Amino acid sequence: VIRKFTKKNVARAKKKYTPFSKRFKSIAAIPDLTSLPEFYGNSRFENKLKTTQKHQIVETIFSKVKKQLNSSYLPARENEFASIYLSAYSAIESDSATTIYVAGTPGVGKTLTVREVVKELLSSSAQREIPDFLYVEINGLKMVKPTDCYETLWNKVSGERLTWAASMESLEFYFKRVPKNKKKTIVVLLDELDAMVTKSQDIMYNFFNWTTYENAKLIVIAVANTMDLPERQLGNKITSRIGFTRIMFTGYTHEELKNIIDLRLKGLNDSFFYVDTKTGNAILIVRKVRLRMSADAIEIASRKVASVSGDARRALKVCKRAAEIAEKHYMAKHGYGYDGVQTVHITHVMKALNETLNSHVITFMTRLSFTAKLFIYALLNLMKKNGSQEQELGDIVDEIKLLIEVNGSNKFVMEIAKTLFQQGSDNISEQLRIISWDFVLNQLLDAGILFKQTMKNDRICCVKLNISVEEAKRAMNEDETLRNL
Amino acid sequence: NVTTPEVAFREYQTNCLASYISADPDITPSNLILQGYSGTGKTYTLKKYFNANPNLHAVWLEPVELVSWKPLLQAIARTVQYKLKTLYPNIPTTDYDPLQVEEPFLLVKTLHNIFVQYESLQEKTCLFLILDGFDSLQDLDAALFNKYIKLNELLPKDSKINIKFIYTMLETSFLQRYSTHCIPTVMFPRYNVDEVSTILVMSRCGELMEDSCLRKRIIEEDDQFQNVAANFIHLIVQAFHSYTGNDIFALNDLIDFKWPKYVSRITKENIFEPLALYKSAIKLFLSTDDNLDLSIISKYLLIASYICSYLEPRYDASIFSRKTRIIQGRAAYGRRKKKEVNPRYLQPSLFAIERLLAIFQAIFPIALREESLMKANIEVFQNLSELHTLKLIATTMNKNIDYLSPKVRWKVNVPWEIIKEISESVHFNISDYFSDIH
Amino acid sequence: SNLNRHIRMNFETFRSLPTLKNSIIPLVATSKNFGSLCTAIKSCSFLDIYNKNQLSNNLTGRLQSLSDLELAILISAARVALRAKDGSFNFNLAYAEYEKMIKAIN
DNA sequence: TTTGAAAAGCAAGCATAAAAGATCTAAACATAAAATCTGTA
Ligand SMILES: Nc1ncnc2c1ncn2[C@@H]1O[C@H](COP(=O)(O)OP(=O)(O)OP(=O)(O)O)[C@@H](O)[C@H]1O
Ligand SMILES: Nc1ncnc2c1ncn2[C@@H]1O[C@H](COP(=O)(O)OP(=O)(O)OP(=O)(O)O)[C@@H](O)[C@H]1O
Ligand SMILES: [Mg+2]
Ligand SMILES: [Mg+2]
Repeated sequence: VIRKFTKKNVARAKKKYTPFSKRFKSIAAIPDLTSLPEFYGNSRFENKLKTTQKHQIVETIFSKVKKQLNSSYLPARENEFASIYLSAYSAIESDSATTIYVAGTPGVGKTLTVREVVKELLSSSAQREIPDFLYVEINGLKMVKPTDCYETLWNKVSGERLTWAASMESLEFYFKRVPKNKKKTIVVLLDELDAMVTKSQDIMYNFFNWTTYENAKLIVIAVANTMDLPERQLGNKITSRIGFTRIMFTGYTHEELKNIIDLRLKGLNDSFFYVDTKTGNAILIVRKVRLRMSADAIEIASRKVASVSGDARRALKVCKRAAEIAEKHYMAKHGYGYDGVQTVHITHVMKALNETLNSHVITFMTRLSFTAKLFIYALLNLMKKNGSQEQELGDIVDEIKLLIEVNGSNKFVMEIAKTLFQQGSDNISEQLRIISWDFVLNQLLDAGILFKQTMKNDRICCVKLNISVEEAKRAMNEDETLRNL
Repeated sequence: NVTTPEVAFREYQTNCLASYISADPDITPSNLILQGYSGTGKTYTLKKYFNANPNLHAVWLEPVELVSWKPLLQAIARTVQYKLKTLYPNIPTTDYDPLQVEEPFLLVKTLHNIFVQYESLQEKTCLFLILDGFDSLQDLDAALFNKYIKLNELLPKDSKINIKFIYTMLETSFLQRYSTHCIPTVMFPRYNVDEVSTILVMSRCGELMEDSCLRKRIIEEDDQFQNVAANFIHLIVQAFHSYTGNDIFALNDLIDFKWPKYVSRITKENIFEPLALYKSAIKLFLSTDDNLDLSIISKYLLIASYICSYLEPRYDASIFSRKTRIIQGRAAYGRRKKKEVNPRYLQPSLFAIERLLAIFQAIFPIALREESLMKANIEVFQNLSELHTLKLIATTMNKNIDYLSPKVRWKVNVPWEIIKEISESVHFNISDYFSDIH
Repeated sequence: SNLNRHIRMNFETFRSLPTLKNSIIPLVATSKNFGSLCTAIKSCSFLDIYNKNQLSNNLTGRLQSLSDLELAILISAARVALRAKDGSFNFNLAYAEYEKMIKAIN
């Protein structure tokens, strides 16, 4: 039979379709699910990235600082920790179902605090003072489909693999109908909650409505990026079910950021290493070299990061970048390779803070060819003349031609005009566009300096500056020929 | 080490093709563009180059036959696999299906799987994939050519099969969209009239001297026949170069249409005399000759539609009114001035149905119980419905049209040369209605 | 020298070494012997032919490929478009301008 | 036979209706692998 089209790359997973409501013939037929060999959590890829180390790498004096300042390795979050821990501990011990809403800006320790809470709760459950529970982590930005959370959570509960709809009625049956004595408490971290927001808002309603069921024993800890998300994007039902209590994670102050960086720099700052002068490898306790990172540098970086974001990721990255600048200068000075006091100074911290601030756009426009600068000058002249933010390309052509033909008496124009309109050549006729006109137009379009509308007539097509006008003016009058005229 | 063939007026292009296309993948660009307008000899020069170098492995694709991007990808996979099967028949291969390529990523995967099973070859080779007419794709966007530019970077570097792309383009502006990629481009400018005439003579005199009408004519009534065919081609060129431009195809069509009529006027006096033969058949050189029932109600409704579209409603009562007034009242005065611009040159205006029926009743050809004016019965509306179905008249909307809405307006959809011949078939004086307005 | 002139021209127009390489490659590849290569690299006469070919299909070269009737129709459409407010025209107005222009020539 | 004067005409101004189309979205039409059902052996 001849097909009208073919699907030759269909990949379908082995997911059954029958939900949990039809496993057993009755409510009384369900056993205690905590004793089943597949329920409640009862990797093979870690050896694939193993190789044979046949070299000896050199770890220098600043290597331990850069490795230790990473995000992989709880001082300033102790009230939020106490709130989340006490609510979750009361919900576990009473066999209740509870929503905990946590919101905040990036890098302020939300995921870290919730993970530390569930580690202390699992340790407390290991001492047999609260009942045992299953911890499920669902990240909305780590899902392909938003409904895959239905796939994930049920797979964490039962060990079955079903399609998302059947998983959704399975979770509904499990949370409402199964009694508490046959169940185990489940703590779910929903992280990046906004990523799980759809048009129907069914996932939001289901996940927060299961926390209103008497038999559920479900604790949902939802992490948001804003506090006004349930009012702005969600309905009144979901906003009512989330609750009035909402824990806000403020951005870190510079005392808190300094405490975080000093906590990572305990045992390394004001310490001595044994450093080989032949290769460069350094050992924590041949020369005895003292390593310092100054507290004034850390406080400058902490104050800047705390005013801009209050982000622990940025504070740690600025400190690591300063140490890498110092370590690059160190390897340049001593000639070390990749096989008495060394200090991360305040100047490295200022360089790390200024390298994301130095405005390469003006430098890029300064280092362009004469035709691109002439294009930008003509466009700026038209914006000065007729006062419009969008200029037609034919007007730019005509005003470039006027700029060449009026200030001819400039010696540079007498040098450049034959190049511009004939490419320095007899037997090439005079050209309506300049040489490399489309080249510099496409080059300024690639950089994001220009916006061009989508028209097929090249003369009436409009061009707008996407960058600010003042930086284009200062780049243009940096040029000695264009500022002369 | 490559052979440069002789093409009559494409010597620079053939030298550039010798510079860029070689069997060594190190000194060959990944992408090469041949840009020129239609009938500039891009395909001819590429065929003569690849025929004179038989050791070069070329695959030819016409994107015009593929129309969309997905059949282009599948055609690339199919044709590369078939050419590599034909080229090295003693290499065992898994036959990957072309129809499993639905993404450019899947083309990259399939080309990887095809090229990874030819590593037993001793030398690095080129495979020249020629997309003859890339911008002649019917569903083309601005983002498609970028994928083909960057395609070679996703294939392995140490492969024995290194695919090379040769592109043919027509329009300059499409090529100008990708100027910053710095792809090597050879341009084929349009010929002038002398090279067009030389190409036409050297490509068509052999076919003209052996055509059956001339062979029947010379027995009914080689070098001299070659001169006759060449003189005919030169006469066609000087008669119709202003009409055709420097188009080889249009002049070829004119030569085909006018050669047997030229042969039929050859006598024993005209054969050795070019001016006498030209005077016998001068009417073939004065006109290009490029060329190949409706109801009375529908004709008069078309005339009324044309009047409604190209005349203002305010001056209707000054033109069609003829009834004796029982009640006192002045009629329309008419227009004072004459228009500077002919309204028939511009777009037609939009009118209502009741105005069209009024003017149709005013212009339709003709006691106590007669009522000789024709009223709008079923047949008038039925002919109007056919008139819209044929789009001799049109509306503002064409899809899901509401015929009965008062907001829907109507316009005429025929030019003046059609409505003039229609009005000549019914002896209506339509030019009287436009002689005194502009 | 002619190389320094072409490099200066590239520096002032394209400022691109791939653009220069795309012209230098067929200068090297079209040489038959060493003396021809040295003459080519001194004169740089191939670079002018290359630059003429890279501009052969723009507006100027396409205008130079036009016939006399094609030029007449394009001129008539251009002056009708100049006299228009939005720059718009059609075939009818362009032909009217063409026939007035031919009658005023004849 | 004049007269003139209210009806008709023309152009500028400007608010607004509408044509064209850019962008999108639902609905019919279409295919397909895995699971589930089902009628016997
Ligand atoms: N109080 C803290 N003490 C120590 N390190 C911290 C602290 N807060 C944050 N960090 C560091 O910052 C990293 C990023 O923090 P975390 O992942 O908790 O951020 P987040 O607020 O969840 O951000 P996002 O919204 O981007 O997910 C942590 O992994 C850790 O390295
Ligand atoms: N230099 C030439 N010498 C001889 N014949 C030529 C030459 N150039 C073109 N022709 C003839 O004119 C025909 C049209 O040329 P060709 O098909 O190569 O044009 P093209 O530029 O590829 O066109 P298109 O873009 O329309 O496909 C050729 O098939 C050939 O018969
Ligand atoms: Mg987080
Ligand atoms: Mg062709």
